[PDB]
Amino acid sequence: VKPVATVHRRIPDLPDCDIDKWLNNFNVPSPLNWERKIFSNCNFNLSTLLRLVHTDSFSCNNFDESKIYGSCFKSIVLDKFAIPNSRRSDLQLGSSGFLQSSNYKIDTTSSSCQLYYSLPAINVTINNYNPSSWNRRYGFNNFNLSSHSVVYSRYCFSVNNTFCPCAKPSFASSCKSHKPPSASCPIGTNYRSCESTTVLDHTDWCRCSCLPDPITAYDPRSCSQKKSLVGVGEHCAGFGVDEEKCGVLDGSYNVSCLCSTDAFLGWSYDTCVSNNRCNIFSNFILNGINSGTTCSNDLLQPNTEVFTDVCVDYDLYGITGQGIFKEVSAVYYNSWQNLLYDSNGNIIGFKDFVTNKTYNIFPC
Ligand SMILES: *[C@@H]1O[C@H](CO)[C@@H](O)[C@H](O)[C@H]1NC(C)=O
Ligand SMILES: *[C@@H]1O[C@H](CO)[C@@H](O)[C@H](O)[C@H]1NC(C)=O
Ligand SMILES: *[C@@H]1O[C@H](CO)[C@@H](O)[C@H](O)[C@H]1NC(C)=O
Ligand SMILES: *[C@@H]1O[C@H](CO)[C@@H](O)[C@H](O)[C@H]1NC(C)=O
Repeated sequence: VKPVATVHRRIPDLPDCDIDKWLNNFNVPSPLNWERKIFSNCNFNLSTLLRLVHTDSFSCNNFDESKIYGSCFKSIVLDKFAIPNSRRSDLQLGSSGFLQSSNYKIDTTSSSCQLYYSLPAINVTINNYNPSSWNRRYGFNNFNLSSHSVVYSRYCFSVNNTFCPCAKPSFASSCKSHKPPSASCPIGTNYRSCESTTVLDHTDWCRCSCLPDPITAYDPRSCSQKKSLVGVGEHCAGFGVDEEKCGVLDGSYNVSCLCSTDAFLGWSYDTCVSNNRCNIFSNFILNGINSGTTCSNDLLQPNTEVFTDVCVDYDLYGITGQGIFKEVSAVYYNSWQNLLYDSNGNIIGFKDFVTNKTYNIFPC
C-alpha cells in the first residue's frame, strides 16, 4: 500500500458524498442493467453508511476493511443491483454461475468491498432494463413481470453490426418445407443465412442458421449470434433470439424485420424479497488508496506538523509532490489561494488552513 504523505492536508468544505442516499434509492436495478456511480472529491462516513443502509454483511477483498476509516482515495466506484433469491451464491468471488457469467463480473484483482443490504419491499420497484442495443433494434421493448421480480440473463450473445435475424423474403417465397418467416432487413445488414435443398421427396426443404436456437444450436459456427461472457465492467451483450420468430410467414419487403417478445431466450427471474425486504448487492472499487480527495470523515484526523527545512513528500489539497518547506511571514506569500504556483505550473508555496501559516516550497 502506498504510504500516506508526510505532510497531508485535505481540501476543506467539500460536499458529502451521500453514498447512502444512492444505495437506498427505491428504484433498484436488476443485475442485467447494473447501475454504476463514481464518487469523487467528497467526504464519506463508512460507519454512518453501514448504519443507514440495513446492512447484512460487508467485507473487502485485496484490502483491509478497517483501513478505510480515515483514509483518502482518488475515487470510489459503486455498482449495485437487486439479488434474485435463487442467485445469491453466484456472487461469491470467482463464481462461474449465471450472475457473473452473463450479468456482472466481480473484479477480483482490484481493491474492493461487497456490501449486502436490503430495503423495505413495499417501497422498492425493480427496474428491469435490457441493455443490449441489438436486441432492442430488433424488437425487445420491456419486461412484463410481477412486482419485485428481478431479471437475470443466463446466456449472452453478441452480433456484429451487419446482423439481421430475418430470412430474405425472396428466399422464403419458394420454400415448401419449413418455410422461414421473412421481412426486409435494414440497409447495410445481411439477411439471415438460409439454404434450400432437396431431401427425400421434400423438393424445397429450407433450413436457416441458428437451429434449433442459438443456445442449443447444432452448428455454432454458422450462427451469427456468438456466445459472450461478460467481462469486468461490461453488460450482457444480448439475449439470444430464436430467428424462427423474427419476421412473419410470407412477409415481404414491406414489413420491417422484427422479433416477437417470446423470441428472446436464455433469461429468467426471481424475487429479491425475503423477510419482507428486497436484498441488494453493491460492489465498491477503491481507487488510489492514500491519494486523492475522496476521504473518510469517520476519524478526527489529528493534523500533524508541517515539517520544515527537510525534503518531504506531501499531499496538499489533492496535489502531490516532494519539497522542502520553509515558513514565511504572510507578506511574502504572493497569492490569496491555499496553493502558490510558478510560471511552469509547479507548486512553490502553501497556506495551511489549520494554522493560517504560509510556507515556501523548494525542490529537494
Ligand atoms: C413506503 O410506503 C408506505 C406505503 O406505501 C409509506 O407509508 C411509507 O411512507 C413509504 N416509505 C418511504 C420511506 O417513503
Ligand atoms: C403481462 O403478463 C400477465 C400475466 O402475468 C398477462 O395476463 C398480461 O396479459 C401481460 N401483458 C402484456 C402486455 O403482455
Ligand atoms: C459479420 O459476420 C458475418 C459472418 O457471416 C460476415 O459475413 C459479415 O461481413 C460481418 N460483418 C462485419 C461488419 O464484420
Ligand atoms: C462521521 O462519523 C463521526 C464519528 O461518529 C461523526 O463525528 C461525524 O459527524 C460523522 N459525519 C457524517 C457526515 O456523518
